[PDB]
Amino acid sequence: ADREDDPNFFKMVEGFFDRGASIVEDKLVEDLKTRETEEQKRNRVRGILRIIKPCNHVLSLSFPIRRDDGSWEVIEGYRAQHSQHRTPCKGGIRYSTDVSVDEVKALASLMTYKCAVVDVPFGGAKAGVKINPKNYTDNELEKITRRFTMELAKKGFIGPGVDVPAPDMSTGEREMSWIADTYASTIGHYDINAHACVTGKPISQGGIHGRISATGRGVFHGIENFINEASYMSILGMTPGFGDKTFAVQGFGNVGLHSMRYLHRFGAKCVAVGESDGSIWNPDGIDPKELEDFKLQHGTILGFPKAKIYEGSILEVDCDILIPAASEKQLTKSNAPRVKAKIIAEGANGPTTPEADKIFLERNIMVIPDLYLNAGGVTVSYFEWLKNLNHVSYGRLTFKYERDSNYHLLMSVQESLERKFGKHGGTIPIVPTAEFQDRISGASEKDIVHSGLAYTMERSARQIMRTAMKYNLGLDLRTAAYVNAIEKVFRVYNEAGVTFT
Amino acid sequence: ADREDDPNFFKMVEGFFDRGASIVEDKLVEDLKTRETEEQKRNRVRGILRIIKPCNHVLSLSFPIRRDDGSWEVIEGYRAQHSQHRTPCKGGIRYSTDVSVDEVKALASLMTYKCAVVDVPFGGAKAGVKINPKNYTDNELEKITRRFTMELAKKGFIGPGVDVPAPDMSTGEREMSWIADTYASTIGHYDINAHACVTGKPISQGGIHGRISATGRGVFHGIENFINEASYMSILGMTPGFGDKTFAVQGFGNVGLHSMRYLHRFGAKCVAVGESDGSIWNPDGIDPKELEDFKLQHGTILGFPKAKIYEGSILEVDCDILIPAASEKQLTKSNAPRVKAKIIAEGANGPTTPEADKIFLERNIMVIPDLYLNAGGVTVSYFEWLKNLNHVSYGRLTFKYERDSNYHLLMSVQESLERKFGKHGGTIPIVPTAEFQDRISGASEKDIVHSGLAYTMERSARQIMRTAMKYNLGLDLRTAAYVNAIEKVFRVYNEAGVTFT
Amino acid sequence: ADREDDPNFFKMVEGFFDRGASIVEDKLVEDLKTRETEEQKRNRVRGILRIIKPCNHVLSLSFPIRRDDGSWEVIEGYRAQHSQHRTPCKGGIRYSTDVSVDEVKALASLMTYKCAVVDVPFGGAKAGVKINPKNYTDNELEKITRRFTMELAKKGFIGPGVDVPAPDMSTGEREMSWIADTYASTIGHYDINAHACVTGKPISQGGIHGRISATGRGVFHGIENFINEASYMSILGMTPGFGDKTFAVQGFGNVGLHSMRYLHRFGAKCVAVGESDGSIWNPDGIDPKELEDFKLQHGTILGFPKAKIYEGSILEVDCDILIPAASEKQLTKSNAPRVKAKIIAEGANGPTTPEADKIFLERNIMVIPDLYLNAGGVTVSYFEWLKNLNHVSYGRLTFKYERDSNYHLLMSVQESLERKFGKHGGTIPIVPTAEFQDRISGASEKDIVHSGLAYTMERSARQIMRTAMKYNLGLDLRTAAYVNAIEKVFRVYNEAGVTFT
Amino acid sequence: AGVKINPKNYTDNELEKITRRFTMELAKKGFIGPGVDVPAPDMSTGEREMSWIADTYASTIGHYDINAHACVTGKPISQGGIHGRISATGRGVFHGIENFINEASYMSILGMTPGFGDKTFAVQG
Ligand SMILES: NC(=O)C1=CN([C@@H]2O[C@H](COP(=O)(O)OP(=O)(O)OC[C@H]3O[C@@H](n4cnc5c(N)ncnc54)[C@H](OP(=O)(O)O)[C@@H]3O)[C@@H](O)[C@H]2O)C=CC1
Ligand SMILES: NC(=O)C1=CN([C@@H]2O[C@H](COP(=O)(O)OP(=O)(O)OC[C@H]3O[C@@H](n4cnc5c(N)ncnc54)[C@H](OP(=O)(O)O)[C@@H]3O)[C@@H](O)[C@H]2O)C=CC1
Ligand SMILES: NC(=O)C1=CN([C@@H]2O[C@H](COP(=O)(O)OP(=O)(O)OC[C@H]3O[C@@H](n4cnc5c(N)ncnc54)[C@H](OP(=O)(O)O)[C@@H]3O)[C@@H](O)[C@H]2O)C=CC1
Ligand SMILES: Nc1nc2c(ncn2[C@@H]2O[C@H](COP(=O)(O)OP(=O)(O)OP(=O)(O)O)[C@@H](O)[C@H]2O)c(=O)[nH]1
Ligand SMILES: Nc1nc2c(ncn2[C@@H]2O[C@H](COP(=O)(O)OP(=O)(O)OP(=O)(O)O)[C@@H](O)[C@H]2O)c(=O)[nH]1
Ligand SMILES: Nc1nc2c(ncn2[C@@H]2O[C@H](COP(=O)(O)OP(=O)(O)OP(=O)(O)O)[C@@H](O)[C@H]2O)c(=O)[nH]1
Ligand SMILES: Nc1nc2c(ncn2[C@@H]2O[C@H](COP(=O)(O)OP(=O)(O)OP(=O)(O)O)[C@@H](O)[C@H]2O)c(=O)[nH]1
Ligand SMILES: O=C1Nc2ccc(I)cc2/C1=C\c1cc(Br)c(O)c(Br)c1
Ligand SMILES: O=C1Nc2ccc(I)cc2/C1=C\c1cc(Br)c(O)c(Br)c1
Ligand SMILES: O=C1Nc2ccc(I)cc2/C1=C\c1cc(Br)c(O)c(Br)c1
Ligand SMILES: O=C1Nc2ccc(I)cc2/C1=C\c1cc(Br)c(O)c(Br)c1
Repeated sequence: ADREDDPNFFKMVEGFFDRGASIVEDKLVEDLKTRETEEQKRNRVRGILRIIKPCNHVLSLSFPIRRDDGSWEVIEGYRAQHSQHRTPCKGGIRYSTDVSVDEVKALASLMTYKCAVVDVPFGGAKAGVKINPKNYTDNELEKITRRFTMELAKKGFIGPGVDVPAPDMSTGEREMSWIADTYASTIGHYDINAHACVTGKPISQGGIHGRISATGRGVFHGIENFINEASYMSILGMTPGFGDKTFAVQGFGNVGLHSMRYLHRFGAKCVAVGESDGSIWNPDGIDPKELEDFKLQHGTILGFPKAKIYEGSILEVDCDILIPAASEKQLTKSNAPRVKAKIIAEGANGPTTPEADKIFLERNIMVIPDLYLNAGGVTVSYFEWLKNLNHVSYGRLTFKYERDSNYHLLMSVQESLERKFGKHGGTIPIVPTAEFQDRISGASEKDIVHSGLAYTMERSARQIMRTAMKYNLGLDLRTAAYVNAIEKVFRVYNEAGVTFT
Repeated sequence: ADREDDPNFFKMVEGFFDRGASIVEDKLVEDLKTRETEEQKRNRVRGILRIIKPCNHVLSLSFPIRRDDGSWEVIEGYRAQHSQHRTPCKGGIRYSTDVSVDEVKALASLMTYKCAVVDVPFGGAKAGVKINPKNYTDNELEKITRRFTMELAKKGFIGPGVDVPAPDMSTGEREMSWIADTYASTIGHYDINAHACVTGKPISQGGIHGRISATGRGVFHGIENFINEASYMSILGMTPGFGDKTFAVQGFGNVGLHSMRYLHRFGAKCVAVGESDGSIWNPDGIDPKELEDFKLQHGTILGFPKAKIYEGSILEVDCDILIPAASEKQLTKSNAPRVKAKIIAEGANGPTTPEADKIFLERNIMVIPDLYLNAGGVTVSYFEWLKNLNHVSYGRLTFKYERDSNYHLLMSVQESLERKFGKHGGTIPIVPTAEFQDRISGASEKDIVHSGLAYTMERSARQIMRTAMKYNLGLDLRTAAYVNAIEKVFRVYNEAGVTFT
Repeated sequence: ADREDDPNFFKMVEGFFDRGASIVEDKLVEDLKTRETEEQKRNRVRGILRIIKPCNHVLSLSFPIRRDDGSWEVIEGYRAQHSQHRTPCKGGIRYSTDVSVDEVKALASLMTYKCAVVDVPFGGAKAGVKINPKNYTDNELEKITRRFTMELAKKGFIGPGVDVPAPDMSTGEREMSWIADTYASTIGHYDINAHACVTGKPISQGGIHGRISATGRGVFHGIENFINEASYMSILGMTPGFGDKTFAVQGFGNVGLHSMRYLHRFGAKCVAVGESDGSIWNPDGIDPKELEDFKLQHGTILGFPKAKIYEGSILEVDCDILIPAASEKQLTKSNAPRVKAKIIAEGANGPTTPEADKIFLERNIMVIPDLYLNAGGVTVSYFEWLKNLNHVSYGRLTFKYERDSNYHLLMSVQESLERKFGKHGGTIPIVPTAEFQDRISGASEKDIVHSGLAYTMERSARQIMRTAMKYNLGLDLRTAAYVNAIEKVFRVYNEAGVTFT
Repeated sequence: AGVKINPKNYTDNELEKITRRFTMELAKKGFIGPGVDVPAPDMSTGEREMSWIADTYASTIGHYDINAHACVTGKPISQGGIHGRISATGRGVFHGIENFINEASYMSILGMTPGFGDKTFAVQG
C-alpha cells in the first residue's frame, strides 16, 4: 500500500486492457466474421471484451495447520483462474501478507495477457497464501503448501491439463517440489503426466534447465531488443547497447538477482540494489556475484562492504535503467516525476500505476511493460511442462544421429570438391568451425531453453514494435502490448459458431 | 432496509456463534479428551472454534450467457462451502441482486449450525446468482442455472457426496430440475446416485412428498412446540395454543404461504401479509387459499378484495405472532421497539440483527431462532436425498406384509380371548380403530416425511429448551440454539484425526 | 549351482550396492545440500541409502486357471516394484519354476540401478510366474498371462504411467501382446496411451524395431567400448578389437543368440554355445545363423553337425570372452578359478556371485557388470514406450522436408562456389557421399534405435570408466557401476519431494 | 494387515504418520476402499488409528465417494462409528460362551452345571 494513488490492482490492469481495447476496437470489427455487418458487429466485439476482462473462477480457502508448538492456526489462500480460452491455466503462487482476492485476480489476468503476448498456449491463473514465510519453520511451510495443494486439487485448481502453478514471491523449487509430490502421491498417482502439474520444479524432480534464471534472462532479452533500436534510443537520447549503461534494481530475489547477473555480463553496471530493509549504492558499480555471496552469508545486502547503504529510495537513484523487480505499485503518481532513469524495465508484475505511466510518457521515459518483459518465466515454464509430457530429455534420442549426419554432410562437400579439383587440389578438408563443433550433435535441453526464449522475446518485441508504429503509440509500449494480447485472445472467441450467429 | 444497523451478515452470524461459544466454553473444556488437562485444553477448544467459524471454501464465478436478443451478458455467481465435518455439504441457491460473497458465506454457515441443531448429517453450503429473475425469460434462466451447474460441477461444488443444492430465494422445483438434469446428463451419467445431487426436485423427477411446504410446516411445528409450553407463554403473558392467536407474515413465497396455510389450519388467523410491493391487512383475518388464488391470478396480493392495502410496514402490524419469511435483516435496531407482536417466528434466515435481538429481549419478546425454526427445509431435503440413495419409494416392499401381520396380530388377541372366555363370551372382535386403519399397512413416503419432521422439530425444541434452562437464557432461544450446534460440531473435531498430542 | 556359495540373490545385490555405497559415501556428504553440515549429514546420507535398498512394494498372487483337460490349477506369481523415484516402474516378466519373492525383488532392484546407469527415467520392477512354460499348451499360457495381467492391473502393477512390463525368461512378443490386449480391452479402454502399458510388443501391435535383438546388441556395444581401450586390454594382456577373439555364450535365447550374431559380425568367433540340456563346441567357430536354423528345426543345439557335443561346462571352455546369458548365479566360488576366459560379459542378470567376483579380480579377469552390459533391453523398451506415447513412427512427418532441405543446403554451397569461381571453374557439383545419401531424409525408427542405443552404451561406458579411475577400482567395473547408479538415485532423494534443509 | 513396529516405542505424532502413510500405500494398490477392502482395529490399534485411516482415505482418493467413510470400521462414533463396536468382541465372547454354557448336554460331558452364576474364569489379555 502507497497512501495516495494506490489503485485497486485489478481495476488498474482492467484499465490497461481498456486503453488497448479502444485502440484495436476498429480492427476487431474490421476482420470480424459476422455476416450482418452493421456496427452490431462493434457491439459483438464489445460483448467479447466484456467476457475476457473478468476472472472466470476464484477459489478462496481457509484451512487449518498445526504449528510446531502444537496450536492450530487457520490460514487463508486464494487461486484465481482468469481465462480458460487455452486449456491449461498457468500461474505462480505467492506467499505474502499482501495477498488478497483482488491482487490474485489482477495477477491472474496479467498471466493470460502475458502468455498471449509471448505465444504460450495457457490461460492465466494465480495463487497466493496470506502468510509471512519468515515467521514459519520449514516444517510448517511444507504442511502449508502440501495442504494448499490438496485443497486446490480437490476443487480443480491444479492438474497437468487444468491448472499448472509455479513459483512467485517467497516460493521456489522447494515449494514446487512439495506441490508436485503431493499431487502425484494422491489424486494423480495413476496419471502418466502427474509431474506436469506444476513448473519451476527442481531439475532432479523433473524441472528444466535455467528455469530459476529464466525471468532475469528474459528481462535481459526484453531490454536488449529495445536498447539496440536506435530509433527508440534516440527519442530517449541514448546510445544503443549496454556497455555504457548504469542500472539499479529494486529486488534481489529470483528476478532481480538474475536480471542483475545478465546485464552485468553485457557490460552494463549496477549502481544500486534495493530490498525491503533498505538499499545499497555505488557509482562505480556492484558485482552481482560478491553481492549474492554476502546476501547468502548475512541474510541481507545492507552493510555490503563494496557499496554504501544508500539513503533515499532505490527508485529515485541516478541511472539509465530502473528495474523494479519486487512487488506491485512501486511507481506511483507521487514519485514518478523523480525517477531519474530513462528506461523502466518492468521485471515485477504491475510495478507502475496508470498515473506514473502518464507521467512517464510525458517525461519521455520508456517503460518496457511487464506483460512482455517478465514473460521469460512462463516461457520456460512452458518448456518444462512440455519436457514432462515428452518424458525424454532434449536430444537424447538424436545426439549421435545428428553428429554422424553433420560429418557425412561436410564429407559430401569435401569429396565433391576433391573429385572436381582432382589431385591438382589435394585434400580439401571441410571441418567444423569451433562454434559449429559445439553444435555438431544438435540442441540439448539447455540449447532449446536458451535459443527458444531468445526467439520468443525477440519475436514478441517485434510485434510490439510493429503495433506501436501502426497506432503511433510512441513510448507507450504497454498499450501496444495489450493490443497484441487482445487481438490474440479475441481470436479464440470469434472464429465460427464459437460465438457468432 | 435500515441505514445504521446493517452489520456484515457474516460477522453478524459470527457474533451469534461467539455469544453461544462463550456460554459453552466451560463444558467444552469439561468433557474434553485431552490428557494434559491444564487450561491449554481451554486453548485447544478455542483453536477448534476458530476452525469452525470461517468457511472452508468459496467459489466465485463469472460466466457468459447469450440473451434471447443475441447479446452476451456476463453473470456472477457464488457457492460457499462452510464446513465439511459432515461429508455431503448442503445448501440452497438464491437468485437475487443482493447476493454477494459475504451473504453467501453467512448463509452457508447458518446451514451447518441449523443442520447441527436438527441432526441432519450435512456440512453447510450456499449459492447465489446475482441477477433479478423477473428481468429474464424462462429460456434465459434455464441457460443460467444449467451453466452455473456445470461450472460448479467441474470445481467440485455439486455432487451426491460432495455438495447437494436446493431451492431458496427465487428458485424452486424448476431450477432444481434443470440442475439435476444437467448434472445427470454429463458428469454423473454413470453415477447410480446422480439424482441425489440436488434436492427440492419435482416429485416426478425424484423429488419427495411435501418438500415445498416442508419449511412452512416446520415453522408451524417450531412455533407449536413453544406455544404450548405455558412456562414460556406465561412470561409472554399469553395462553397456550393457536386458537385465539393472530399473526402476520412478511413474505408470501414458499415459506410464508405455507407457514400461513398451516397456522390457519390450527385456528390462528392471519391478520396481515406482506410482499416487496406492499402489504394487505384485515383484523378479521385472511384466508391463505383465496389469497393464493388471487396471487396466482394477478401476480400480486395488493388489491385483494377481502383485505385492505395496509399502509405502514407489515413488521409493525398488530398481532401475537410475527413471521418474517422474506430476506435477512428486516428487523433492526430502528424498528424493533415497534414490533407489537410477542413471538417472532424466524422463517427466513437472518431476519433480525443482533441489535433488534437485544431490544427484543428487553421488551420480553420471544424470538424463535431461524437455525431451528426454518430447519424444516433441509430436514425433508435430507429425507429426499435418502430416498434417492435407496431407489425405492417408502413402504413399497412392505405395505402388504405389514397389513397382513397387523390383522394376524389382532386375530391373536381375539382368538386368545374367545378361547379363554369360551362360548360364554361369544365372538370378541378385535378390530382396528379408524385411526389405526389408516396406518394398518405401515408408513408411506408421506407418513415418514410428516412424522419424521414432527419428531425432529419436537426433539430439537426440547434440546433448545433444556439448554436455555441449564444456562438461564430466558427468551434467548437463539443463544441456546448455537450452544447446541457448537456442542455437536465441536464433537467431530474433538475426535477427528483425534487427539492426545 | 555351488553349495559353499549360493547367496540370497536379493542380499547378494544388496551387497554390491553396499560395496559401491561405501565408496561414494564421502562424495554424497560432499555435495549434500544440508545447511547443518556436521556428519549428521553423513547420517542423512545413510538414511537415504536405507530407503533405496529395499523394495517399496511386492505383490504376491495365487490365482486359478482351467487346464485344457478341465481341471483347475492354482498358479503363483509375483511383481515387485523396487523404486518409484521415477514414476513409471519398469521391468520384465519371467516364467520359470525358479521364481520366488527374493528372486523377483533382487531382479527388481537390478532394474532401477541399471536404468540409472543407462539414464532411462524408470523405477525398477520385475514379475515372475512360477510355472514351467514347456509343460503348458499355448492356450493355457495365454489364460495365464492374461489373468496375471488383470490381477496386476487391479492392484496397480501395470499401467502406462505406473508400471510397464516387458519380456524376460520364457516370455516374448507373444506374451507382451496378450498383456497389452488384456489391459487395453479392459481397464485402459479409454486411455489414449493404453498400449504403452507394456514393451517388447510385436512391431505390428505397437512394438519397436530391433527390440528383440536390442539386448544382444547392447551386449556387443558394452563389450566394444572396453575391448578398444588398450588401457584395460593391456592389464588383461590382450589386443584391442574382436577380429582375433574367441567367445562362448551360455544361453541361446533372446540375449545369447543375438549377442552371438553381433560379435560374429565383427570378426569374433563363437567357439562354444550352451543350453540347459548341454553344450556344443568347435575351435574353428560356429555360425550363429546355421545354428539358429538347426535350433528352430530340432528344438535343440545338441547334435548340430558342424560342432561337437562339448563335454564339461560351457563356463570353463577355452576362450577370450565368456558371455553368461542364461540365469543367475552360474559363476560361483567353486568354478571361478576355472573360467579360462579374460572377459566376462554379463548378459544375464546376476550371473556371478560376490565370491566369484573376488576370485575373478584376483585372477585379473574383467567382469563387465550386468547393470550396464545388458541395459540394452530397457534402453530400447524406453524408446518403444516413447514411440507409443508419441503416436507417430519416427520421421514420418519430416522425411520429405529434410530431404529437400539437404539438397538446397548443398545447392547453396554449389551456387556460392560457382558464382565465386565463375565460368572459369565451370559447374562445381556438390553431391551427397554414398553414406550421406542414406541419411538424406533424416532418421527413421530404426536409425534412432540403433544410434540411440550406441550413444547410450558408449556414454554409460565412459561414466563407468571415469568413476573406476577416480576411485582406483581397476577391473572392478561392477563397483564403479553401482557408484554411478547410487549417485543418480540419491540425487532424486537429495532435493526430493520432502525438504530437510 | 500388520505393521511391524512396537507402538510403545513411538510418539503419537509418529504413529499417525505411520498409519496415514500406510493407508495411502494400500489405497494406491487397491487394498482399502468401501467396496474393495475395509480394515478395522486389532492388536495395538483402535478408534484413533481407524480415524486417521478414514480421514486419509476421504481426504484424498475417496474425496468424491459418497461412501468414503465406509472404507474402514471401528471408527469413533463421532466419525461415523457404531455403538458398542469396541465392546462388541467381548460381548460376542459372552454370547458364544452363553450359548454352550446353557446346553446341559455339553455341560454334562464336561461335568458342570449350566449358567455363569457359579463359574470362575481367567482371561489372558
Ligand atoms: N518465476 C517468478 O518468480 C517470476 C516472477 N515475476 C515477477 O518478479 C516479482 C517476483 O520476485 P520473486 O517473487 O521472483 O522475488 P523473490 O521473493 O525472491 O524476491 C525477493 C526480493 O523481493 C524484494 N522485495 C519485496 N518487497 C519489496 C519492497 N517493497 N521494496 C524493495 N524490495 C522488496 C525482497 O526484499 P526482502 O527480502 O527484504 O522481502 C527481496 O530482495 C513479481 O512481482 C513478479 O511479477 C515474473 C515472472 C516470473
Ligand atoms: N426451502 C426454502 O426455501 C427455505 C427458505 N428459508 C428462508 O426463507 C427465505 C426464502 O423465501 P423463498 O426464498 O423461500 O421465498 P420465495 O422467493 O417464494 O419468497 C417470495 C416472497 O418473498 C417476498 N420478499 C422478498 N423480499 C422482500 C422484502 N424485502 N420485503 C417484503 N417481502 C419480500 C417476495 O415479494 P416479491 O416477489 O414482490 O419480491 C415474495 O412474495 C430465505 O431467506 C431463507 O433464509 C429457510 C429455510 C428453507
Ligand atoms: N530384453 C531382455 O530380454 C533382457 C534379458 N536380460 C537377461 O537375459 C536373461 C534372459 O534370457 P531370455 O530370458 O532373454 O533368454 P530366453 O529364455 O530365450 O533364453 C533361452 C536360453 O537360455 C538357456 N538356459 C536357461 N537356463 C540355463 C541354465 N541354468 N543353464 C544352461 N543354459 C540355460 C536355455 O536353454 P533351455 O531352453 O534348454 O532352458 C535357452 O536356450 C535374464 O536373466 C536377464 O537378466 C537382461 C536384459 C534384457
Ligand atoms: N544464484 C546463482 N545462480 C547461478 C550462478 N551461476 C550460475 N547459476 C545458475 O544455474 C545456471 C548454472 O548454469 P550452467 O549450466 O553452468 O549455466 P549456463 O547455461 O551457462 O548458465 P547461464 O549462466 O544460465 O546464465 C543458471 O540457471 C543459474 O540459475 C550464480 O552465481 N548465482
Ligand atoms: N401452494 C399450495 N399447495 C398446496 C395447497 N394444498 C395442498 N398443497 C400441496 O401439498 C400437496 C400434496 O398434498 P396432499 O394432497 O399430498 O397434501 P397434504 O398432505 O393434505 O398437505 P397438508 O394438508 O398441508 O399436509 C403438494 O403437491 C402441494 O402443492 C395449497 O392450498 N396451496
Ligand atoms: N533371430 C533372428 N532375427 C532376425 C534375423 N534376420 C532378421 N531378423 C529380425 O529383424 C531384424 C530384421 O532386420 P533388418 O532391417 O534387415 O535389420 P538390420 O538390417 O536393420 O538388423 P540388425 O543387423 O540386427 O541391426 C532383427 O531385428 C531381427 O529381429 C535372423 O537371422 N535371426
Ligand atoms: N472400556 C470400557 N468401555 C465401556 C465401559 N462401559 C461402557 N463402555 C462403552 O460402551 C460405550 C457406550 O456404552 P452404553 O450405551 O452406556 O453401554 P450399555 O449401557 O449399552 O453398555 P453395556 O452394558 O456394556 O452393554 C462405549 O462408548 C464404550 O466405551 C467400561 O466400563 N469400560
Ligand atoms: O501425500 C503426501 N505426502 C506427504 C509427505 C509429507 C507431508 I508433511 C504430507 C504429505 C502428503 C499429503 C498431505 C495431504 C493432506 Br490432505 C495434508 O493436509 C497434508 Br499436511 C499432507
Ligand atoms: O447437459 C445439458 N443438457 C442440456 C439441455 C438443454 C440445455 I439449454 C443445456 C444442457 C446441458 C448442458 C449445458 C452445459 C453448459 Br457448459 C452450458 O453453458 C449450457 Br447453456 C448447457
Ligand atoms: O480382457 C480380456 N480380453 C481377453 C481376450 C481373450 C481371453 I482367453 C481373455 C481376455 C481378457 C481378460 C481375462 C481376464 C481374466 Br480375470 C481371465 O482369467 C482371463 Br482367461 C481373461
Ligand atoms: O491426507 C492427509 N491428511 C493428513 C493430515 C496430517 C498428516 I501428518 C498427513 C495427512 C494426509 C496424507 C498423507 C499421505 C501420505 Br502419502 C503421507 O506419507 C503422509 Br505423512 C500423509
